[PDB]
Amino acid sequence: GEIAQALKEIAQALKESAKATKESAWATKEIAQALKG
Amino acid sequence: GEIAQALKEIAQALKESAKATKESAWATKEIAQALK
Amino acid sequence: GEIAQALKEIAQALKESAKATKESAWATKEIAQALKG
Amino acid sequence: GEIAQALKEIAQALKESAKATKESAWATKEIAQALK
Amino acid sequence: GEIAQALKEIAQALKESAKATKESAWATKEIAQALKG
Amino acid sequence: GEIAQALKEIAQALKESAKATKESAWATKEIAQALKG
Repeated sequence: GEIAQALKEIAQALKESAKATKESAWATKEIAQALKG
Repeated sequence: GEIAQALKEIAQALKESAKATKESAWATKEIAQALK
Repeated sequence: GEIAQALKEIAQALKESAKATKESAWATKEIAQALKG
Repeated sequence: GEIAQALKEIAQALKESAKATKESAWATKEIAQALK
Repeated sequence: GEIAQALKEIAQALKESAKATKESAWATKEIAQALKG
Repeated sequence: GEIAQALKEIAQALKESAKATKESAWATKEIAQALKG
């Protein structure tokens, strides 16, 4: 109940964080490419 | 209980971290766009 | 217990990480603003 | 169970995040190298 | 035992990650300061 | 078994993430140093 619910909230937050980390990684690659020329 | 309470604190910290990671990603996209 | 104690340490590390991620996000926004002009 | 299932989802999200963090680290190293 | 042990390893990895995130945040602030000036 | 196994996978992913975060922090420090002069 309480434990399962907290774990579901943790899972959801980590999914959102993973998506944002992916988007950030792509942008960082674009920065590297722009600075290389 | 003690386990449930710790897990709620973990959930809250991860929610805050997810929000900050999103804001960082948006700003990094803006940097990429400015440099392109 | 041992499980509760480990979870408290996890909570504390995640709180510290969240604070640092927020500070980093703010600085990244400032970089974006400086590069936009 | 419900607990096991949530933990499997947590594991999967963290695997994806670890991969992205690695890719980001490599790109950040390339930025450092470009700037000198 | 197995659960407690895994949780201790998780705690340790998160402590290391938090320290590195803090150091990164400081460096990002320095980047922002350099680009503002 | 299932809970312990998921926790071991979580531990392993977090170890990998910590290593990458450390490498990223070092590179960010190098960027700060390059931009400072």
